[PDB]
Amino acid sequence: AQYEDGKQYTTLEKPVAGAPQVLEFFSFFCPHCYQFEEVLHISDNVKKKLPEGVKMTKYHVNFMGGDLGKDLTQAWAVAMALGVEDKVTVPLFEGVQKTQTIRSASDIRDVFINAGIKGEEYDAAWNSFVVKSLVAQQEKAAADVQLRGVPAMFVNGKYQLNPQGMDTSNMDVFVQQYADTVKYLSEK
Repeated sequence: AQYEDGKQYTTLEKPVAGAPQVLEFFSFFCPHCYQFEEVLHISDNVKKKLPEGVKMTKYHVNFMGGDLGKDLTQAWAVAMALGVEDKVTVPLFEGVQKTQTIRSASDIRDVFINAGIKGEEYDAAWNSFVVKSLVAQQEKAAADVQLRGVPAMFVNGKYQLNPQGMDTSNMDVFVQQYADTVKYLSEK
């Protein structure tokens, strides 16, 4: 065919019931994720081609960067709870991978303060039970698909994007191919 299992995507041996429609996993420690965010704007181009009435979900993962990786999953929970994903994503990526100025929970917090979230508001979120289960949700979704790698995208809890099987000579063509595959899978 044109789209083939094992080529632009793989199928889960054990599908996940009730999973979010488009589920993306990343780490601020993940080099391809940096690219996906900063250079390729993958999430955004997928969105642009998705049928509407479709929800997009993105979660952080623990298995990179040890202790700080976990801090980062909790901070992403804070970002989701406060609705400030779009203000912290770039400085978190660059603070971890570019300038390497994020070395502790306190430095992560600095990024939020500098993004304009108030200390009181961050620390209250950071410590809230609404942030605890949000962390729990992130871990559970990753657990459900036995996730050992990022970046990763899952469609309807059954299909997994396979970027290794797509053109990389041209970055724009890679993105469109990636986004069209998500759309195809979503209509499946």
